[PDB]
Amino acid sequence: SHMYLRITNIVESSFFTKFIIYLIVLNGITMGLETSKTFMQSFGVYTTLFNQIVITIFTIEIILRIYVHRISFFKDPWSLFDFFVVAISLVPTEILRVLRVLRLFRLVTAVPQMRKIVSALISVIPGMLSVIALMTLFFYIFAIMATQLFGERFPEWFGTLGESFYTLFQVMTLESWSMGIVRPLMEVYPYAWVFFIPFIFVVVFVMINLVVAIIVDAMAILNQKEEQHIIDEVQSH
Amino acid sequence: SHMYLRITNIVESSFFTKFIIYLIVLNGITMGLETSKTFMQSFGVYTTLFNQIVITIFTIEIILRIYVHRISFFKDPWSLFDFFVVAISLVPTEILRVLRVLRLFRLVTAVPQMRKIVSALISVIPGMLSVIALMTLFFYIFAIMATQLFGERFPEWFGTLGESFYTLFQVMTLESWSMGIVRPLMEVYPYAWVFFIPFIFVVVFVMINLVVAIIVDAMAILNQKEEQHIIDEVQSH
Amino acid sequence: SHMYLRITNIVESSFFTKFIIYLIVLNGITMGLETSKTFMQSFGVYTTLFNQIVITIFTIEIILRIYVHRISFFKDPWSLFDFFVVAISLVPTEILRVLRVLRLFRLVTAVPQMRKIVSALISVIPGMLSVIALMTLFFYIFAIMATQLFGERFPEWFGTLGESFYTLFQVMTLESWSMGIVRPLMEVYPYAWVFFIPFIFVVVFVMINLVVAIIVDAMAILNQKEEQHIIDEVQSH
Amino acid sequence: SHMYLRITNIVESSFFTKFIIYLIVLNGITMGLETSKTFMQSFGVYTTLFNQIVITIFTIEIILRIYVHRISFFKDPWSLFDFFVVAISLVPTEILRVLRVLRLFRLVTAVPQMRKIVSALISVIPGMLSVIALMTLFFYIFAIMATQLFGERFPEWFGTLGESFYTLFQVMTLESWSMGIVRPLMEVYPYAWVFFIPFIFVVVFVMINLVVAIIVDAMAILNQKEEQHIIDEVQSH
Ligand SMILES: CCCCCCCCCCCCCC(=O)OC[C@H](COP(=O)(O)OCC[N+](C)(C)C)OC(=O)CCCCCCCCCCCCC
Ligand SMILES: CCCCCCCCCCCCCC(=O)OC[C@H](COP(=O)(O)OCC[N+](C)(C)C)OC(=O)CCCCCCCCCCCCC
Repeated sequence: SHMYLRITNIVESSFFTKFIIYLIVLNGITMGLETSKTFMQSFGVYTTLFNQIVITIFTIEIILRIYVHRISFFKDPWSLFDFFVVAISLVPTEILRVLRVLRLFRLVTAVPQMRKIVSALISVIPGMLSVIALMTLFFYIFAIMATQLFGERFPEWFGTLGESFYTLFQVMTLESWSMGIVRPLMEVYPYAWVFFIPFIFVVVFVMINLVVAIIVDAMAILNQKEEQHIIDEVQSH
Repeated sequence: SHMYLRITNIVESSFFTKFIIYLIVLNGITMGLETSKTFMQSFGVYTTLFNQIVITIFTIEIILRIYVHRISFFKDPWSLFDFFVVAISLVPTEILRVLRVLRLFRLVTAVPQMRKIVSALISVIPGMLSVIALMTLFFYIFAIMATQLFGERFPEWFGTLGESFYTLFQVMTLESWSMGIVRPLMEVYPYAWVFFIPFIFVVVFVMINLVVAIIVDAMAILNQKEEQHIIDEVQSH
Repeated sequence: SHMYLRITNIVESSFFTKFIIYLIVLNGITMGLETSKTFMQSFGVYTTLFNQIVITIFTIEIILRIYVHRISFFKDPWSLFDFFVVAISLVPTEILRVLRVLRLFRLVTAVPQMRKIVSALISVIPGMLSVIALMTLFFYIFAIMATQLFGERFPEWFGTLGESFYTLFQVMTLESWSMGIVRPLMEVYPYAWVFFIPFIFVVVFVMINLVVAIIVDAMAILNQKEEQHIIDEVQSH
Repeated sequence: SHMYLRITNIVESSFFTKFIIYLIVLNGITMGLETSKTFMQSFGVYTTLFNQIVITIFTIEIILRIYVHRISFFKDPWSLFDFFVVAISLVPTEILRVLRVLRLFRLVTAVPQMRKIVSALISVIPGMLSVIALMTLFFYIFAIMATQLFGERFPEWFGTLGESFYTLFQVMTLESWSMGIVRPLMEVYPYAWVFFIPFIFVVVFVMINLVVAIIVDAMAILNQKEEQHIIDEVQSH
């Protein structure tokens, strides 16, 4: 309650937060430099210790932040991310070596402007889950159908549920859907177009109508809010 | 009127609807498993009977639902779909074997959240039919023109009205329209671009303007509705 | 003033307009049939005379419509289109043979629902001309630059102002812009990306912002209109 | 203060501005003509002097405009652009020879309608910088990760941070992302899809949600503005 407040003033200080951001930017520059074989041959020794130093400092920081925030730390998504991103970077030296770079997203955690962007962007998602679920069910059914219609003759694209899922996603982005998949398919299965065209219609119609519904429903609420404000004034005056 | 109500309380019960959804999810898992040759070699016998069982249960369910809803059953699109999807799965064991998977969309029929999504999405369509008709006429005219401009020299892409329709749809999605179709066409017909560019302009302009019109007209009605509410208050107070 | 009204009641009659639409649909079916070599071998004789008949009837119709509408006929875009589309089909039997199919768009001229769609869609265009002009100037400048940067070494894609225009349009649709054009270009000109990336940014930013501006400005006017209505009520009550 | 006003009436005159636009259009036509080797063989001599003449006139114009506007000239973006675009064209005769064409954008500087378009389009950008920054950080992190996951085995696409940036941008436009990059990658790295799919989801989700937020926030302000106007009337009457 006394040594506590000492470190709480540190962890909460403007300097503390600025320092950590400084390190994030430095280490971010460093991780781009470590991309050059030339650079690594000359200064790899320096950059590697600086990475260990930065992660040590970040470890101390996370530790301090937990002593200060106590339980609230692990009920906070931004610090949960800081935690797991620094924890990943702690596992001893193979894909984890690459996931270490995710600690640069810490620059989103630390900068309030960036948090508001991400929070704002994330906020459409909860209301989209049922549509996403519906779409995932749609993909699943069509992936099953495509696996068994086309998998024997086109193993790479449809031989497996996973592969059909992948290909169906490719068709959704419209990437080479016709020259690359459906025309080749139609040389064996001339009615393949009866499968993929409707698939393309549904998947594109749903995406567009999802955007239309977000905008139009947003404004419906905007209208409800100003309607109450105007009516209250009328009711009051 | 008495044995009727006995089964009506069953068919209307929370348990009845939950049970059927349970089966849909189980059978949905099962149909993904039947995709693995390995899995089928080991447990194909089990999964096949479970499919026959599920379809038997679904047959009993449809039958019960018709006795309970009487005529209203066949005037209801969700149960019409349940009907035809279960009926398909009833035809004896080849493409129908694959259409059996459509009974997984029954998970949309049974889950009210999913119905509202689909109903919502479908509701733009009635007001789009005339535009869709106009676009289909557009495709038809340009498919006729392309068949006779390019079909002799490019049979695969334009030799037939059907093939030209297909290719025109591909050009609409912009998939390989230039490297894959129009540049090859222009090596024989250097003015082919005078055909496909304007085609691309119209088809893209119409899609975008359709989205713009749905959003803007939706808000026009939103504005009309709150205008009347505010004015009525003014008129009343 | 007397024989005039006789034909005016004809030309204005519900039957007259329905008959012509009937012919348009029939001849539209016919023009799709004439696409099949098989069909032409058997019934080409019949279809060809029916085409001459239909065009004769359409010629009489246009003539009647001009006597009835007088000058107003040539000040009306829908009848101007009917005129030129029937006139094209009148030139004696080579690309004009294919333009004959454009008389099927007459089904848009004759059906009021279709006219409203087309009128509605066309109505955004006048306010877009300056943006279109700006974009065309943009294409022109970049086509000049690309012709002289890349035309010697890549004649097919940039050897000519016209070809560079074509390729630039292809890059705008994002069709094979990188694997098909810019990566090949970068093997000779490693900074080609400094040309096409910014080009892609501008062209995509302008299209999106054009859509955003149409929607948002539409609603600005919608808001101005209901604001005046509400305020007038407040002012009146 | 006296010879000053003499040239100020010139530089501000309707004729002065029209003359310069005339030259811009002429020189714009000329620069398209200089694209034809045939044309240059015959009239290249003429066009080259006309280019030197035009640039001399533009130099005099810029000089006059600076004497008239004094400091205000270099605090004005449109004239700053005129300045640098004419200055580029002044460097003696290699890429600068091509940048000379940028003086045609002077037609945007000189035509007020075009300025309003460009100003309008630019006005969304300041509020987008933080999102753009967030997206650039996103690209940077994923470019680092992709360089080290895939660069050794796929040097052309990922061997270098710059190349990975380029490829990631290509994946964002969805151009050949699967047939051209990720399927080839997956033949060596079967989990490459775990990298690029989520990358595609984020990058597409962010773009769409950025458009949704611009439209919806624009209308929020539109609603706030008319709400105050209506309420003030209610408050006043
Ligand atoms: C509720 C959402 C539903 C969405 C609708 C999507 C479902 C439609 C999928 C049907 C498309 C079939 C595409 C296709 O080509 O499948 C492959 C089969 C293979 O037989 P086939 O092509 O005749 O030749 C085999 C060649 N061989 C001997 C060398 C192997 O080819 C055929 O069997 C061709 C048979 C024509 C199928 C026509 C189906 C019309 C629509 C069916 C669904 C309507 C009820 C919803
Ligand atoms: C107002 C809107 C303006 C929009 C900006 C668009 C204008 C930028 C275009 C510059 C991009 C240049 C792309 C390019 O690779 O051009 C080709 C030249 C060719 O020389 P190079 O690539 O060095 O090698 C030639 C190879 N050889 C000997 C076998 C022929 O390659 C080079 O010369 C490379 C030189 C680097 C150019 C860097 C330009 C930075 C931006 C310049 C414009 C800024 C002022 C607006």
